[PDB]
Amino acid sequence: VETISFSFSEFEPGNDNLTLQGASLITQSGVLQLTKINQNGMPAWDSTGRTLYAKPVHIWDMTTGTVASFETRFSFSIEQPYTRPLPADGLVFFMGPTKSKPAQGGGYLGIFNNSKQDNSYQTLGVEFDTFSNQWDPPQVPHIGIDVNSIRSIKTQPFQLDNGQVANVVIKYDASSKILHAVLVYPSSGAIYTIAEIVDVKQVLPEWVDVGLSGATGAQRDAAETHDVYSWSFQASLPETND
Ligand SMILES: OC[C@H]1O[C@H](O)[C@H](O)[C@@H](O)[C@H]1O
Ligand SMILES: [Ca+2]
Ligand SMILES: [Mn+2]
Repeated sequence: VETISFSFSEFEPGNDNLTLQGASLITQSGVLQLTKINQNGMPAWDSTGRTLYAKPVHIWDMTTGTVASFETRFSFSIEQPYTRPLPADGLVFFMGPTKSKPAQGGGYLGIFNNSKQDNSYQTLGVEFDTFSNQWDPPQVPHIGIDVNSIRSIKTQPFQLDNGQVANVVIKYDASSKILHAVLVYPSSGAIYTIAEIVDVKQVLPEWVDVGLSGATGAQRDAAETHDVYSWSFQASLPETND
C-alpha cells in the first residue's frame, strides 16, 4: 500500500511542504488566508488565491488497476462583512493535473476557465459557493461536487454561520466510488451532508496535485474572507490486486 499523509493543526510561514499561489498568504497568527485582506482589515475584491501540497499524490495506477481511497479534513471560516453588494465567490477543495497554475478567478474559483463541461480539465472539486452565477442553483451558499466543470453534478444548500469556524470532512471510498462530504458548524450544531458517485480513474490523471483555492468577486466590495485554520489529508493506494 502506497500511502501519503499530512496534517497541519496550524500553518507556519516558510513551511516548504506548501505551495502558495496568487494572493494566498500565511499570517504570523498561523492562519491561511486564501484571498487578500486590505490594510484597513476588510476583504479585497478581485482576489484569487490557492495553496497546494508540495508533493503530487498517487491516486490510481494503470498497471495494477488500483484506485486509492482518501480523506481530507479542514477548518475554515468565511466572514461576509456586508450584505450589499452581494458577497462572492467562495472556496474549493480540488485535485487536478500536477504542476497546475491558478485558472480563472471569480465564479470559476481559480480552478476552471469557463463554465463548459470538458474532460480535458481532469479536475475534481468540492466547492463552498457563496455567489449565485448563471450556471448555479439560486440558493447560496451551497456545497457542490464539481467534476470537470464549474456546473456541479450535485449541490446542497447550507446556511452560513457568518464568521464562524466550519469543519469539513471529505471521504472517497474507491470500492464503491462514493465521494461523501460533510460540513459541521460547531457554533450552531448545523450538519450538512452530500454524496455522489465519482469514478476518479475516468476523471483524474494518475498523479494529482491536491489543494485549496478561494476567490472574491470582480465587482468592487463583492468580497469576503476565506480563512483556513487546519488541514489534513490521507490517501492509500493498494499497490497490488491479486
Ligand atoms: O459581484 C461579484 C461577481 O462579479 C461577477 O459577476 C462575477 O462573474 C461573479 O463571479 C462575482 O464575482
Ligand atoms: Ca458561483
Ligand atoms: Mn456552484
